Amino acid sequence: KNIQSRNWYLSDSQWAAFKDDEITS
Amino acid sequence: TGDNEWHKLVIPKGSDWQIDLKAEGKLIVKVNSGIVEIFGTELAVDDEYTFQNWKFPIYAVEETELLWKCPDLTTNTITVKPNHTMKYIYNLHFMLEKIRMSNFEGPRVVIVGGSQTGKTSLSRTLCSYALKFNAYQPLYINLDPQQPIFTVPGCISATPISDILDAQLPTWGQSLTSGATLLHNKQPMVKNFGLERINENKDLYLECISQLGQVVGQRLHLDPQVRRSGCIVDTPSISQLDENLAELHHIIEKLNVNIMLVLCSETDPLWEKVKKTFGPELGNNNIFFIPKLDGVSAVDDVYKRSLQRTSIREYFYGSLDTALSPYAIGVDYEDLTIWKPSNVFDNEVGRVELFPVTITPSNLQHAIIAITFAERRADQATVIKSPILGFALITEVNEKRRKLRVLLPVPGRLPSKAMILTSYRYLE
Ligand SMILES: Nc1ncnc2c1ncn2[C@@H]1O[C@H](COP(=O)(O)OP(=O)(O)OP(=O)(O)O)[C@@H](O)[C@H]1O
Ligand SMILES: [Mg+2]
Repeated sequence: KNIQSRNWYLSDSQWAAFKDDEITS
Repeated sequence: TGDNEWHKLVIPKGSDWQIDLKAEGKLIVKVNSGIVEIFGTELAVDDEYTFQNWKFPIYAVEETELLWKCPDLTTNTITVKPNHTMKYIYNLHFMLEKIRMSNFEGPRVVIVGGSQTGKTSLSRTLCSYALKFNAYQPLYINLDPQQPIFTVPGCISATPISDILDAQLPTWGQSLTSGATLLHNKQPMVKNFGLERINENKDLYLECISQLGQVVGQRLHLDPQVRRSGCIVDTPSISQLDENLAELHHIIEKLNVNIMLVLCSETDPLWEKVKKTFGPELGNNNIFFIPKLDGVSAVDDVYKRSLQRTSIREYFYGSLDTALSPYAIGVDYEDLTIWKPSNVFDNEVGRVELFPVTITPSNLQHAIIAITFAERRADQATVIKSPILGFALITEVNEKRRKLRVLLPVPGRLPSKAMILTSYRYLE
């Protein structure tokens, strides 16, 4: 019954500062 | 000659099972023993993998026994064939690994060649292999707006390959979602080209590359893991670029490329042309040639349009094993601010500029539109430089009530942002 959706993308500044270890840890 | 039962297949060490599913063809594979990989992604044993509408090899690293189920194949139809060129991929991979390990920063590689020489398959495989032995996160950079990878078509992109690709998907995998998934998803940087072919607007294409190069540099400066891993840059067919190869020059400068990989025979005029043109800049020691990759086949536009459609559906709704819930809203004509890029068809000469769109069924019905980060009131110069938030689909344009039905990937309000009309169309 629980649902999820696609996320918006990050802006240039937020993407540049982003660490994929946030996804995978 | 169909059937819905499981069938046993043994693939010899060093052979591909070459698969070609057309349209509504659905195939399930379950590995009993051995090691198989799809573009470097290893299938787990006893796990079921489902494939659709895709043409691809299943490669046997070891002798592999598997089970398959598909009503559109038979045991007497399946194609299994020795692959004699994998050694070229291994040699290249481990040279790159040596650079990631010992040089001050990771290698930044551009892959170039003619139509269906295997540039994208090589890219995918090298990205998969980069994860396997030392846990690198290379940046995959897609500069072919006709190939949808991690996003919809019409885009160029940069995406860190921080964990395994989805071996089931021609799109390589998916971007982040709001819930729980079987696989860790990706976080791409996407620039909207929007047109069907790069020759419709070369100037805008080069503009997008410059915008991607700038933010890629900003990421590498801040992210030591990706910086050490480097970049894999995949290009469109060389026949789509200008005679003197000035687009390659621009790509190489904007992305700070230091290694070049050319797919062709040492006797193709391209080989000497590339050494003469890029040798003084990169050094001949850093320009490598790969002969024909085995198994790589020609694709028609029917097949390209089929992958594009699937990628648009996947963006909104997910894949077979990852069900997503997009969000439909009704809005008025007055709620939307939409622009359109210059193109050869409409404007004879393609420039870096946008024109306002007047809301019509013919103009907008079934259209994919890019949503920027810019205010609705933003000028054209701001909209051009504005990063992409996401994409929306206009499913209906009602001329009489002056309203539209719009599908969003994210539930909630219509973003109050400047939008850009894409050339891509999708009917559910
Ligand atoms: N060993 C193989 N056996 C069967 N099919 C393969 C094999 N390797 C690659 N292919 C398929 O061949 C097709 C062409 O390969 P690919 O798209 O990588 O070439 P490309 O040079 O990137 O093409 P383009 O110039 O259109 O970008 C793809 O459908 C791919 O899945
Ligand atoms: Mg390609």
